[PDB]
Order: sequence, then C-alpha cells, then structure tokens
Amino acid sequence: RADQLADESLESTRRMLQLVEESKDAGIRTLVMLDEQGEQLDRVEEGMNHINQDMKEAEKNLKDLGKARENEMDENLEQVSGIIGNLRHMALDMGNEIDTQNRQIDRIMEKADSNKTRIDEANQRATKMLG
Amino acid sequence: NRRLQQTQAQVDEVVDIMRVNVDKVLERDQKLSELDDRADALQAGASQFETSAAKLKRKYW
Amino acid sequence: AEAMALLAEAERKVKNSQSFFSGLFGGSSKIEEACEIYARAANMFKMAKNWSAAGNAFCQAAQLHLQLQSKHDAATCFVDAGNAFKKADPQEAINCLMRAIEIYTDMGRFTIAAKHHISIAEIYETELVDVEKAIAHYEQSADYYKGEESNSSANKCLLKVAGYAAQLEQYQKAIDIYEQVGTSAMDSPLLKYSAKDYFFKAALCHFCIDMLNAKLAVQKYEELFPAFSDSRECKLMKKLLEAHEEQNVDSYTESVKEYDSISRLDQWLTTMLLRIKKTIQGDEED
Amino acid sequence: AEAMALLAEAERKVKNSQSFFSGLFGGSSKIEEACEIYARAANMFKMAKNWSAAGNAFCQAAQLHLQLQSKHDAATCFVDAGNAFKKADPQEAINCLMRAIEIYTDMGRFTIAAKHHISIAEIYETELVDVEKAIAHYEQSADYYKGEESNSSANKCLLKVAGYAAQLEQYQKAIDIYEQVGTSAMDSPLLKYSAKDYFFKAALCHFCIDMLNAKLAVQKYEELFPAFSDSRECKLMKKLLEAHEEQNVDSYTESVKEYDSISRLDQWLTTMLLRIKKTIQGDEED
Amino acid sequence: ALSEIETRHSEIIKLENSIRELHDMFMDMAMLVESQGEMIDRIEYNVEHAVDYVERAVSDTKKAVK
Amino acid sequence: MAGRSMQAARCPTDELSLSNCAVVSEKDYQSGQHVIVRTSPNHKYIFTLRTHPSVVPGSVAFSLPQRKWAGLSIGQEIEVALYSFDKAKQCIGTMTIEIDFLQKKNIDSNPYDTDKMAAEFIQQFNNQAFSVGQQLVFSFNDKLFGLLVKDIEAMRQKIEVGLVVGNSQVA
Repeated sequence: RADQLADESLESTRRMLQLVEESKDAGIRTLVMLDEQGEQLDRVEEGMNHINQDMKEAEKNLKDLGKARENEMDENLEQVSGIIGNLRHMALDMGNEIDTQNRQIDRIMEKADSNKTRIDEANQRATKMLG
Repeated sequence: NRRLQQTQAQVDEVVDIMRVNVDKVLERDQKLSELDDRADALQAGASQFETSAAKLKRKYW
Repeated sequence: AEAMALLAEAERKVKNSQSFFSGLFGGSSKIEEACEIYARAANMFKMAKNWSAAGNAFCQAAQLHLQLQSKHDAATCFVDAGNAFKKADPQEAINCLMRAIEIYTDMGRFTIAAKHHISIAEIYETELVDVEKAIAHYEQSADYYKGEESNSSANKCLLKVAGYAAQLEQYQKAIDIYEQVGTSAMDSPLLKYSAKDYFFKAALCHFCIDMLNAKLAVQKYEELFPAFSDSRECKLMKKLLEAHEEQNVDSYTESVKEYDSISRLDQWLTTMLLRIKKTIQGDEED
Repeated sequence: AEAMALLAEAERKVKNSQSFFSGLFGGSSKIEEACEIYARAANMFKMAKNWSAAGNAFCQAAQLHLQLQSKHDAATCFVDAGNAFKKADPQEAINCLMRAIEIYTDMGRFTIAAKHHISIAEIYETELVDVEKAIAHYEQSADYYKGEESNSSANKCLLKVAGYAAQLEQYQKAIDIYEQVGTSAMDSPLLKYSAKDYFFKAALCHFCIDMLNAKLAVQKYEELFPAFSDSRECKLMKKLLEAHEEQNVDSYTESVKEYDSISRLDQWLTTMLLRIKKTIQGDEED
Repeated sequence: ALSEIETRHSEIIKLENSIRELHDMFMDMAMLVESQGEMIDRIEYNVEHAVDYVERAVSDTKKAVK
Repeated sequence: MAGRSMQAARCPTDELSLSNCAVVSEKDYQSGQHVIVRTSPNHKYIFTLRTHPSVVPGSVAFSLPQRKWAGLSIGQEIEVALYSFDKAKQCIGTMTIEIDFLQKKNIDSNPYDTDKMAAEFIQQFNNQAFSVGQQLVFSFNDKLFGLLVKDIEAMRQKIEVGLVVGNSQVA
C-alpha cells in the first residue's frame, strides 16, 4: 500500500498534467470562438445600429408620405504549477471577453428594442395605407 | 514532500477560478438566449415592415 | 390607469364595428388597440406581482392579436403569458406555451419552436411530472435542433430523452439513444471529450440481457490506459462487469464506493447502480 | 393546409404573365406569392419529416426567388434546402450549397460564404469521401477567413488542409502548411502552448527526404528542460529521428509505445508513425 | 520515517482528489460553450440579414416621396 | 386438494430456517402434511410444512437455502398441491448425505462425531421429505452445515424422494 500510493498518486501527478492540459484544449476552442464571435458581434452590433439609422429615415418617409521518486513527485507539481499559470491566462481572456461582450449584449438589446418600437408604430401606419 | 501538501491548494484555487468560469459563460447563455428571442423576433417585425414598405412603393412611387 | 378598467375598455373596442361606429372603414386596428390595452393591464398586474392576472391578461391581448392576423408578435405574447404563469403561482404555463409552439411551427420558425419546446418538456416533468409526454417533446425538439445544424442542442435534448428513458425501465432504448448521440459526437473531434460518459451510461443501462452487451460496449470503447478522461468511464465498468458476472454484491458495491471518490456519482448513476446491485442479489437468490 | 395543393397553386401563379393577365406591369409580386407558397409547403414537409420533399420545395421557392430579383433572401433559402437535404435521404445537399456560395460570393458576402464553404468541404469528406476536392475547398475558404482578420478560423481550416494532406500522400505540402500556420501563430501568445503539436506534425511528415529536414525542424523549435508542455512534442521527435537514422524499427516502435504513455496517441499519429515504421523496415531488408 | 511517509500519502490523495473534479468541469464546459456557439451562428445570420430587410424598406420609402 | 396458487415469502424466524420446512399459515394447511411446489412444467419439488402465526393466508415462506435449491424468488406465483407419500417404497432406511460447512466464514479442522450427528439428525428431521440433490442446513452444536442428499435407499431400491422415519439410518 505504501508504495502502491507513492507511485499510484505519482501516476496521478503525471495524469494531473493531461488533466490540466486537456483543459487548455477545451479552453482553446472556447477562446478561439469567444474571439471569433467577438468580431462577429461587432458586425452584428452594426446591424442594430444600421437599422437604428434607416428606421429613423424610414419613419420620416412614412411621415412625409402619410400627409528519486519524491524528487520527481515534486517536479510534477512544478509542472502542474506551470500549467496553473496557463489556466490563469485563459481565465483572463475568457473573463475579459465575457465582460466586454455582456455589456455589448446590453447595447444590442437596447437598440434592438428601440428599433422594434419604430417598426411596430410604422407597421401600424403602413398596413392601413396598404395596396 | 512539503510541495505535495502545498501544491494541493495551487489547484483548489483554480477549482474556484473555473467555478466562476463555468458560471460566467452560462450567464452569457441566458443573456444571449433572451436576446435570441427578442432579436430574431425583432427582424420578424421587420419582415412585416419590408412587406408594408414594399407595397407603399407599388402605389405612391 | 386602472387595470380592470383597461380590461373593460379593451372589451369595449374588441368587437366588429357596426351602425354609425363602423362608418366607412372597418376596425382591423380596434382589435390591435385592445391588444395594446390588455398589454397595458398585464403591465401593472406584473407590477404588483399579481402575475396570475398579468398572465390571464396577456392571454387576452394574445388571443385578440390572432383575431387581427399577426401570428408573429402574437405568439411572442403567448410567451410573455407563459413566463408570467410560470413564475406565477397558478398553472396555464403549459397551455400558453403549447399555443406558442403551434404558431412558431406553422409560421416557419422551428429554431424558436424548439427553444420553447425544451422549456415545455422541462416543465411537464419538473412540475406536472408527466414524463411520458416530456420525453416525446424532448425528442421532437432534439429533431428540430438536429435540423438547424444545431448539433449540440440536439444532443442536449437527446441526453434528456435517454436519461429519463432509463429511469422509466426503457433501458435498451436508452443505450440505443446513447449510441446515436455517441456516433454523432465523434464527427467532431471537439466532442471526443464527452463521448465517454455516453459509453458509461449505455454500458450501465441493462435491459436484463444474458449476454455481454456491456462487456461488448466497453470493448467497442477505444481507450488507452494512460488516458485520463477515459479512466472515468470504462475502467470502473469492467470491474462492475466482473462483479456482476460473478454474482458478488460486495465487489460491485465497494467498487462503486471507490469510484465515488475519483468521480462523484450523480443522482442518475446512483439510482441505476442500485438497480444493478439488486439484480446481483436477485440472481444469487433467483 | 395541404402541401400537395400549395405546390399546385404556386405553379399556377409562377409564370411570366401572358396575354391580358399580364397587361403592362409584370408579375414581380406573383413570383413572390409562389415563393411564399412553396415555403409554406417545405415547412409542413419538414414537420412531417418528409425532408426530401421539404428540400426540393425550398429549392423551388428559392429558384423562383431568383426569378424575382432578390439574390440575398434567395441564397438564404438555398441554405435552408441544404440543411434539409443533409439530414435527409436524397442528395442535392452539395448542389444547394454550391448554389448558395455562388450567391454569397458574387453578392459581397465572403464571411458567410466561407462559413458554408467549410461546411461543404466537410460534407464532401464525411459523405462523398472526396478528399482532393475537400482540401481545395478548405483552402480557398481559409483564404477568406484569413482575409476577414479571422486568423483563428483561417488556421482552423489550414489544419484541416494539411491534416488530410498528410493522409493522402502530400507529406511535404503538409509541413509547408504547418510552417505557415506555425509562423502566424506566435504573433498571438494565446497559441504558444498549442504551437508545439504543429512542429511535432511537421517533423513527423516526411516526403522521403534523405537530409535532416526533421532534425532541422526540431532544432528550429525552442525548448529547454524544466518545461512540461514541450515534453509532448520534440523530446520524442529526436528519439524518433535517431531511430530512423539507425534503421532500427524496434526502437522506433518501442519509443512510440512509451510515449503512448505520457501522451496518448490518436488515429492520425498512429497512421503516420506506422508509415515511418515501414520506411525503416524497407531500408533494413535492402 | 513512516509517519511522514503515511501523512504524505494522506495529503497527496486529498490533492489528487480535488484535481480530478476540476477536470470534470472543463468537460461539461466544452459541451456548454459549443452548445452556445451554435446559438450565435444563427444570430450573426439573422442580424446582418435583417440589415438587408430594413435597408430595402428604408430605400423603397425614400423613392416613394421624391 | 387439487392445487391452489400461493406467493413465496421469506422465512419467519431462524428457528424454522434450520428445520428445512416450508413455513405456512394455520388458515391453510396443517403441520404434518406434505406438498409439491410447482415452478414450471419441468421443475417439481417436495417439502414439509410447518405452520406459524406469522405466515399470511395464501403464501408459503421458504428459507435462503431452499430458495436457492428450488430456485424460488420472494414474491413469485407458485402452485402448491397436497402430496401423499407411499410408506411402501418411499420409506427411507439408508440415505447417504454430502455434508460440508454451509458458511465458509467459519471453517475449522476440529473433529465431529458422526454417531452424534445421525442421532440428532433423526431426532429433528423425522417424518419429513428429502429428495436426491436437495440442499439444506444442519444445526449441530450451534454449528451450521450444508447437507446434500446424494442417494436414498428404502427398506435395496434406490428412490428419488423418501420419508425419513424413526428407524432411519444416516451416513
């Protein structure tokens, strides 16, 4: 048991790597997207802004027209440590991407709604002058 | 030796980092989930405006 | 701006005009005016946290919107009604949502239809406790997701389907669902990661087979010992298969106690593991 | 509410009005009515799971939409049809997508064009099994991504290109891609750790060179000893470079067996490693 | 010294333990973020396209007054 | 007397668990009668009844060993019919038994006088039914064993099932 633990747990330290390494792989796909999506939402936000503009004009037109075993076991830890730093790297990129976009969602939701109203009002004045 | 009894918290601390990382992302899911029902539903009304604006074109233009 | 007053005037205008009122033109807008009224009512109803009334109010503005020809913004109202009743104290949360999907479906909006479809199957289970219909919805919903290229979500629902299917005796149908969701997961080497647990669940689900359906399912599983994710799936399974094939309700009951260390056993696993723990003793005493 | 009926009415209205029925103003509105008809049909064909019919229906509404002068919302239909045919039983899946890209591409929409371009190269591989055509698409698509300063997606495609390029035979053409995707990866400290595997792949790929292209590619790599990420990259490579430069196919196959412990190997690696195993055996008995 | 060798193991496992679970989170993570990634691919679609529907409307309205 | 449906149950107390007798209710059968349990068209077994104020009317309780031998389950449907032995051919006179420690939990190498066993064996299992290949438990000096009938001889014709009496020898 004594050795079945100083080695088995040692295998866990070795595994402790792929465990925190597979996490990076899982983090990459996330970050890679969070970044890709970040730029996407930029062109997406343009939509809420593009519509925000046109609607103003559209409304006006509708208004104008409407009217050594332990030595290694100690090293593996250092390995985990070096990787722990990485976990911080992603934790920040993921964090700064989350907070920057959440607030972006706010602006999107705002303008999107603001324009929704203009569409409804215009749709109630246009539907009548149909055909 | 001591590194073992020590490094133990070097991860228990990260276990907390992800605990928030898993939550942060999930919080965005709901923010984007609702935005998915108000943004898509938004253009839905725009479709009504596209049809209305198209007809006002075949009568006054 | 009295609530019940708005509810009254809204009724005063929600009706085909006639006499001098009808005048020259009809009133396709009257009905819309009424919708806006009831909405204004449900607003203050949601204010005083009287939700119930708010929901019943939205049901009115929504039903009226249909009598105007505007399925879109109408269905959205049915959603508002559902959210109200849901968070509210009465029921109706099920009716509004059904009346919402029929619209998102007929119109041509399956993305959102499935979005509310999962909410539905989720309520019909955690509330009404009607799994026989919940599964039906979880499934049809996953089908819609699987047609929107939306793979993940589709699987999200499938997991629910099989998950609650095995908790209803449908053990075999469950392993089959796990096989499908397992095959439609390898195509994405970005899912390789979760495709394990599926094999674990599927190997655990037993329709009382006398062959080695599990010893075979664990074999089909490509695993390498040095692997880590994998050690959290088949490794345990093998030991459980041996403890079953040897009618030993001790090695199994102790292996499930050990694995519970390296990997915490959720509710599901627990319930099923106990079902197998009884199949062993039952086979000992058969 | 019958699809078969709608498909008929649509036809009756989709046709450049003739005689008195035409007059002066064309049928720019009629063609649109037909599009709406077929759309409604494709819709109920999708709830019925008749997919085939759904897809062909969308194809109709789409083609007609083109006959209306609205490439945008048309192409959109082409995509819907593609999503139908894909999760269906007939073909057309490849045709609809090409018909969609020709539009997003000539309309000024490369972002989405590449989005479907990769989908295409993905289907032409996971279905048609046409690697050479798929590579061509993964490549031309990565050019667009890299143009939309989406380096990230660009590389996502390049990895595909090189990856399957080494499987076909193009070992050299593979390393070149790994070199490019490797130089354009260091400019982003968010890919440093991943930049290893690239050098591992590029060093593994051999176009039957006699020099030390690999012994040089491994040297170009910057590694030390107290690094653990790098441990899963070149450290092994050198051992393999020595097992190749000494025609010892048991030390190569023994080291692959050891490395398969600290970092479990995948299908790709396996296939290539065996290829290198055979080059060694073939140099021994010669 | 045994005592230290046994106490060592005790702390090592308690460490090994906390580790395995943290790994469990990423697994579920990659399954969540991806399930959300597809929920955005349609957004970008419905957005830049809605810009076309609105653009076509605002244009027709202008040429309906001049 | 033609046969009736019953429901298998668990043995009331341990005392009746060492008698190797099917415990029944006093509202159905009576102590001293014999029955033939039927689990399937090709599985017939014979036991001895022993009433008890705990058994519920319309059900027969069996011990752990019996359930393993007859392959019975707790809560299954079985048909029980009164069986009448023939004291002209089923009278046991020489029955060989295969004894061995029931529970491998307490296995010793101490000596056990057989003469004393055969004496207490008939003094407890008299006027009962025993079949070839049957499995039961023997309480000898607070020690539990696992008997296994190998051969039965009447008073020499080898029979399948017999009835142990007072003048019955055991090996």
